[PDB]
Amino acid sequence: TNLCPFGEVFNATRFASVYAWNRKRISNCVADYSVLYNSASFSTFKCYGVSPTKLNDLCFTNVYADSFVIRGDEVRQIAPGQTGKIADYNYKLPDDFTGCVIAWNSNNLDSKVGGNYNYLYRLFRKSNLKPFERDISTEIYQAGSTPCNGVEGFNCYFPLQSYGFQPTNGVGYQPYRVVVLSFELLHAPATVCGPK
Amino acid sequence: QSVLTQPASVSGSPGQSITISCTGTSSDVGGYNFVSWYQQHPGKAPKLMIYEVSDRPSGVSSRFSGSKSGNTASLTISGLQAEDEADYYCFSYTTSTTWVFGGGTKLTVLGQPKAAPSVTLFPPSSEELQANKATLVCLISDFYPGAVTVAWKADSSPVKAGVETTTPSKQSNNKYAASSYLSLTPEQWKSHRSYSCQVTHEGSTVEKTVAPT
Amino acid sequence: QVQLVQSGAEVKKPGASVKVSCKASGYIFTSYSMHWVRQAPGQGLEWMGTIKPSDDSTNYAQKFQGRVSMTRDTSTSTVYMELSSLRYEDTAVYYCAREARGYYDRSGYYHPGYFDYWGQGTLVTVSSASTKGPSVFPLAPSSKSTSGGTAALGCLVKDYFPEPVTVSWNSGALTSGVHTFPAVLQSSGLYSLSSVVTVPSSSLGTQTYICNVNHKPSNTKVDKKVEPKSC
Repeated sequence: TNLCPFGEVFNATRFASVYAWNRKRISNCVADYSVLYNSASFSTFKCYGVSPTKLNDLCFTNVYADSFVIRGDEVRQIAPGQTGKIADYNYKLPDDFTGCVIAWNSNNLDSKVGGNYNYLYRLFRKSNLKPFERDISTEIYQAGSTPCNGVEGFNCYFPLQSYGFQPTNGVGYQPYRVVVLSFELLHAPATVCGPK
Repeated sequence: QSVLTQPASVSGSPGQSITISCTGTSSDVGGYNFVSWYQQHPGKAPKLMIYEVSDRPSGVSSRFSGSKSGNTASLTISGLQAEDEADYYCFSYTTSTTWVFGGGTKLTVLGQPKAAPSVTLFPPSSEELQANKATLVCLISDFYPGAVTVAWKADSSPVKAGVETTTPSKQSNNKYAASSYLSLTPEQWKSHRSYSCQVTHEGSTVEKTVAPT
Repeated sequence: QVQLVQSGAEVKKPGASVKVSCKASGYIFTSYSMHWVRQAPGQGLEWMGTIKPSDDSTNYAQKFQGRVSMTRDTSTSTVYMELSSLRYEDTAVYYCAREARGYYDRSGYYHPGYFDYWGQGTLVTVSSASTKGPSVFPLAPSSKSTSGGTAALGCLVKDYFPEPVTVSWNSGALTSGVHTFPAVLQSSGLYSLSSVVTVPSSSLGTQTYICNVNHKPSNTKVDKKVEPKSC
């Protein structure tokens, strides 16, 4: 039994853009979730529908780890029942979410002195995402009555915006890395267990 | 589990910082970190400003902060603005497993600009007169501060009888509204040259007049 | 979007009961606890209790124990608050509020949520006095109600009891320039209010203006057409 590759998710060199959030399937391993919940370096650690101190007792078919970067002020949107540009247009948790939301300030990794333009989020969308939906499209968004038909213009917008993270930003405008753990139980051998 | 104690009122000037206290007991505010603060504007449902002592929900400005020491929680509003004028309520979990609100605090933002009332006067409708009644309706809005005197006249003489006037009520833009109604018989209405609603606000007066047709 | 839509204002005699509904939409109803908070006119907020729709568990303030019943109908995503043996001191706006989901922290301790969405409120008035539906009269536009490009017209909502009365214009199509004034309480014990709307003066010949008066305590609605006078 390998120990689960949590370092792979949490210590990855670069994170996904929130609009193109990464998902990793975890399987066939032992998870000491204590490595996460006993860490003092996470600024957000919130579990819905389950206590993280009970996870070491349990077995799952698979564990999913979604990861991305957003700004500090937006971490609040990564929870059931939220609204705003992130929850509505980028990463949506369902109302009946069971899992953990873990975040930490990543200014030292992700901000860059001239601005990191490489982290993006969707600013405009026709409708809200469904829970766990991912939209990587890049069609021009019609904000007014006249159609754009593929052409950028006034009230005809490119749908994404760049964060521009700089180390001198206020903390709410600094980058945070986020991992969301969800749990899948199926009719199969449980491939992910704690020490039980 | 008894209403938490808050000052009845606080006032500050724009740009200033103010603090609203909320004093409970070891069974509630002092017993848990589950203190919230809600803002309530006139005629509106309350709105969450602060939860868990110091966290803000998305959309609430960082001008709002919270803290707690012993049995007393504190809401602080920095960079005070006109739009912060509202009632504020603290809210806490209790050892009974129930939740309890504080008594509330009315926040006044001082130094707001004097604003003169707009006055509209309507005479009795044909329909009402045909029903053998008559009501003059004097509608008074957008004044600041919230104190007016309303006088009625029949021709040039004061009328006291049949007058009903509201207390001023706070509008959403922080200004005030009020109305005054004069009840007459159709005979009275028809037997004078005119009636007037005269509104005095900060020593200046706006008077509207209507006459029978 | 999350919506909580409550039942209309009610009037009740002392000793009667009232059942207020709160109809949820725009989210998974069973995932969030609902609370009832009330507020007597001009007074503070008061927490009454909560229901968890997923397990049908309830918890009430000691003050209401034995007299409040909170229920839920998952087939219509509706929460109900039934308050029995009413007295004058139960006169209040009753709100339903959704509690955002709570969570477990790192150490395994539970943290409750907070109120993230609210119903519009339901005024329940408890009185021995008789209910009275309003008489509605038009407040026609005229030269002493014009401010040039715009003119003022309205409806007088006379002699009703109890509160409240709501007024819309053109079935909610007309919202700009609408000011509904708080009511006066007359020495008769009956209320009157007025609603006025400011509109383009050139529209007066051509656009129809109807005020939609709603007095739910008497189950009365009046739609009154307001026209320029003849003279």
